[PDB]
Amino acid sequence: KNGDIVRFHRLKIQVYKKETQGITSSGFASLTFEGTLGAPIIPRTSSKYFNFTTEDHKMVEALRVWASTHMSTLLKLCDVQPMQYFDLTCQLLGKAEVDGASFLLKVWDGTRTPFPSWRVLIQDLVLEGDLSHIHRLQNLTIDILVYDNHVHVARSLKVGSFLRIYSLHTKLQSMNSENQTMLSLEFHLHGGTSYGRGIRVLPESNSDVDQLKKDLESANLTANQHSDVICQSEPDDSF
Amino acid sequence: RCEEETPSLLWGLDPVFLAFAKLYIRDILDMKESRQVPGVFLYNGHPIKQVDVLGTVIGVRERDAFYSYGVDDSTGVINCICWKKLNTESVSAAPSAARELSLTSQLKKLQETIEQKTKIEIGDTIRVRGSIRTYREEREIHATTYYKVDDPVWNIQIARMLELPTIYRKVYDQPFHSSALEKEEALSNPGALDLPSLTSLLSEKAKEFLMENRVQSFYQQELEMVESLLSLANQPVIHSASSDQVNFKKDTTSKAIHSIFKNAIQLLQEKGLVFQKDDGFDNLYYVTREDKDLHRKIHRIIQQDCQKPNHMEKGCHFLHILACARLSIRPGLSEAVLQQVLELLEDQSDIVSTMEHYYTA
Amino acid sequence: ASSHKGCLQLRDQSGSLPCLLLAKHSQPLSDPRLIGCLVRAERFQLIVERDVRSSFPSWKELSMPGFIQKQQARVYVQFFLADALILPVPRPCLLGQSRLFLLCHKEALMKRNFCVPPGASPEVPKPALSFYVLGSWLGGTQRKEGTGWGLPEPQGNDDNDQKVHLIFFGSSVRWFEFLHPGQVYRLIAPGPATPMLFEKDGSSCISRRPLELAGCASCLTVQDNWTLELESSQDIQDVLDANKSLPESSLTDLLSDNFTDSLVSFSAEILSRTLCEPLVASLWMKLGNTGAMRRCVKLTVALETAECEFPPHLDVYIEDPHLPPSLGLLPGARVHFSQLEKRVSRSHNVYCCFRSSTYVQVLSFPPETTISIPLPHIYLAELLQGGQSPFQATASCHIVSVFSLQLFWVCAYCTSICRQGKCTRLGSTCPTQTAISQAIIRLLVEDGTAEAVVTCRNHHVAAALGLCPREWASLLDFVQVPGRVVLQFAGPGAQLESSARVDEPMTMFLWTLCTSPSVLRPIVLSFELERKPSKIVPLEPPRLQRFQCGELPFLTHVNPRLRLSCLSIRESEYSS
DNA sequence: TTAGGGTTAG
Ligand SMILES: [Zn+2]
Repeated sequence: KNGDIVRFHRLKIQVYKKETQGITSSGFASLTFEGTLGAPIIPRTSSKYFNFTTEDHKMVEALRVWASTHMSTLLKLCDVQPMQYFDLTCQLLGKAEVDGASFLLKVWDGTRTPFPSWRVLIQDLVLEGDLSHIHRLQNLTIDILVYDNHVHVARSLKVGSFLRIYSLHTKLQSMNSENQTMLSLEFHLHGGTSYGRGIRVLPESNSDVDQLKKDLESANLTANQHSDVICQSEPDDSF
Repeated sequence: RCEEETPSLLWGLDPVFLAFAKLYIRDILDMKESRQVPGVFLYNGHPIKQVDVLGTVIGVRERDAFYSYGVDDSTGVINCICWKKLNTESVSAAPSAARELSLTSQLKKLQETIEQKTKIEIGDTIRVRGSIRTYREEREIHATTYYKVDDPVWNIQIARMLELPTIYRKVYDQPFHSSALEKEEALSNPGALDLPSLTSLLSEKAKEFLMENRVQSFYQQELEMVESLLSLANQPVIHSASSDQVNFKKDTTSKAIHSIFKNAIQLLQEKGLVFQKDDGFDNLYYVTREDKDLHRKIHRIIQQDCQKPNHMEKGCHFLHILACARLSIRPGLSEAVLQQVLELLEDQSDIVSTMEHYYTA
Repeated sequence: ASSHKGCLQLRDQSGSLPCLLLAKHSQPLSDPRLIGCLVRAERFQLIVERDVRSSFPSWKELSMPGFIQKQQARVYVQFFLADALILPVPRPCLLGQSRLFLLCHKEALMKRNFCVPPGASPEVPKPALSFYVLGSWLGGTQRKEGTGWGLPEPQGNDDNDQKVHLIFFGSSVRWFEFLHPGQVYRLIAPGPATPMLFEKDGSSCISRRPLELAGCASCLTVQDNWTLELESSQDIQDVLDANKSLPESSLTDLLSDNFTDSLVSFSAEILSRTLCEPLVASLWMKLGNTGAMRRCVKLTVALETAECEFPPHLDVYIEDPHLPPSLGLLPGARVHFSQLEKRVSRSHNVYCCFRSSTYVQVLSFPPETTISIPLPHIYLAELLQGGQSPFQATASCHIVSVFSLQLFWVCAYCTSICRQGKCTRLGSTCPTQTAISQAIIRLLVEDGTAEAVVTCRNHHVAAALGLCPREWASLLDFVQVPGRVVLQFAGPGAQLESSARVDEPMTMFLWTLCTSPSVLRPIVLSFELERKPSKIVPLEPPRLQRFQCGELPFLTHVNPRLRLSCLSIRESEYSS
């Protein structure tokens, strides 16, 4: 996320038309940390083994303080606006495609979209996913369509993980397939990374994922939602 | 008596002002009528309007529109104006089918027994719900409802007799006023020194006055001619601000007054109190509070379960509410007026906030 | 003490029976010395817990058997140790060290998984039942003596030399249920008396610490040949002054929007249990990690505290990984939870949840016969007193007018309206064509000192309209024809408002009936304040109201009118 | 080498 704090060592600097820029050198090393004040400094790195120092962690804390009050967004699906963008974060319920410059991803947040989400005319056979955790809660699930470069990414994904869709497009819908009126919400991800359109798999150690888990704890126990699993002879608990 | 002289207009912070009180009949006369407004009376500070009293009737004067029943309860006596009611639109008695016959019959049972509760003779026990009125210098009760007390024995009278001192000591004897008294106290009252501040106070007084007069729509010039609103607006602040046109003090100041009136009504639009319908006029406004029409419409669109979805929706979402309203009526419906009406509805019990942003009716 | 589940079991020919001791009223059993013996009990209670899982369509079928799908039946006992007699089986017949410690608290028993033992055999552990405890030693280690244990070794100067985590898994789980916080226990270890036997475990020969306990340099995993003992000598009573001390909270720590009960705990007095159906209606099994659905459970503890004139009700939930509940959670029981997790819903209701941090304990079993305390009788104005005020009550008020009234015939399978079974969802979400009556009503009441609006649900309406049940059922038979009937009345004494239509003779009948004094009578109401006392609902300043009647319009400040939920309608002495 | 941050039109 923006606001993460990064440390790059043996970073080799390069130039392009006087525009200086760093590159992952031979012999390079790195660290990275969470941006929140009021929480620990937990390392996030892939380089060699390292030794942290009080000066190093105090650089992290100082950068936290700085970003927070010297330099100086969260959005549930149920709080969106008819046509805009956002860096949404969800879990992937399934993935599919119809032959073309696009690829489907189905996700959920546990909150009700103001209008019902757009629903695709998908070739259902292409969809990967489990119906158990979906059907009788489908009203809390949505669809997203990614394009071009994002196709090979989305295609390579696996269902069940957690994602953050940076600069997800929202767009208003108002019609059905037979052109009867119906207000609805669309979601898209345009090709190319300009402006920052993209996706990154989120680790299930991330505190954002803990927040999303925390949220669903209420969305199910204190759900206040009508009945489901009318086939009460089905569970048998640990059969 | 300051403590007795409770805040002006005797606000309903003290709950009793909205509910039928239970005082000794003898005390009903000892109370004052409020010198601030007629039709309201005072006891130990607490303001009273609706009164409850039960006793026995001792005299009658029968009139074409009302009866007048003298009533006693031990401590004292009074007379009570019991407005009558006719049976216009008479229900006939016919050999209707099973369901219709049963409906008519039960209705008749209810009606005849109501009559038996309504009709009355001297010496009987009588209950009356109503308010205090005075006429010919004499104080009386105009009853909202009255019915014969069907007790065969004095037990319930005994209960009331034992009770009244209890409720007195518990509730009515308590004079104190626990309000914080958060009064502005006339800071910059004769002059706001700030056209925006003057506009805010002007909007305050103007919405107050409009809600008082219950005016549903109005041309802005109609408001700009009000005496009190003018007086408030034409304080020396606006005269000094518009004084740059020294040669036209009158004209520039009157134009500034019209402009600040426009500004006040625009502030009301911003706060959703008033709005300009698609009337094609430039200074015509409709007040939301009186907009029973939009209240009815937006109540239709959910009171009858949301019509667009097939699924068994419990109500509708703020955004879809707004969108379906703009779809069925007009896109120009501002969110401010929508918020105002959504507030007023739940005030009226015409809508309920199961959560924020989703509502039912 | 059985190896698999810890639970103290009674075993004798033909089988076994679980049990639930208590040393004395409101104090737990506390010395391991008591395993093995014979206990003769004659003033005891035998429980059951029928876990039926039937599938009745309608109330009608309850008269028949042909719809139950499964059955089970917990069964166990419970008694004090002031009643039963302990007998020590005389030992059938024809070199160590020890240290004392006070214990701080207990993590709950769970099938955790574990780290690589610090600097030791890096084999990857699998899940296994385990728990650990936090405490602090008293005096140094002590040697084998025969008269108990020798003189303490020179007590350690640092806190690390005393503070200690105590880890348990494998057979030693058998020592679980004796452990209770604050006391001073004594551990014993046989074998060649030697230093280091207890003093460190930050990096060691072996100790599979759980993930949550990694990196702690004060750990200690006991050896099977060690075991614990309770300390009680008067020469140490001055340490045992923890007596009359419990992990408890201030109700403002509760009922407020911040931390998630890792901080706080509270005595309680349960009132019910049923299944958490809305979770199975949204089946997600800990985000898909638990597996199969061991359905989740809910309780309604009537919280207790000396701080407050009234107990705020405060649900508690139990989710799959902690099923089946502990023993002794039953209506009436007096229970003392510890370190729950607290979550406030977006819909704004405080609710508490189970996690490995939380462990039950029982303080008393139900009473023999259920008592009956009558709800207090009060005046509505007390709920506007400004201070704290009772939670639920009865009041001798008087109907003044009827606001709204709706009737519905609904399908018992799906949450929709249904005309006599011909369900809108019939064939789709709703298989069966069947319907039931449902009705809703809102009154306006006063009592001689305050206004209040009462919403009243289900059959109660028949008592709100004062109809005898038989005639009310007849009427409902009628309304069954339209299936849905809605009325809205512009106000007291006024005609049906715009939201309803007047043409039906039945409609006129109802309307009259809603305007007859025979309805507008006095009644004794008992009710529950519709919004519980807490911070969760913010306060607001007063609205401004402008009356219009009598002589002139009154403009005033007014608070928002009460809203109250119905519980009992009863006439008084037939007051007309 | 590439790219070397900034809205698609699906
Ligand atoms: Zn149905």
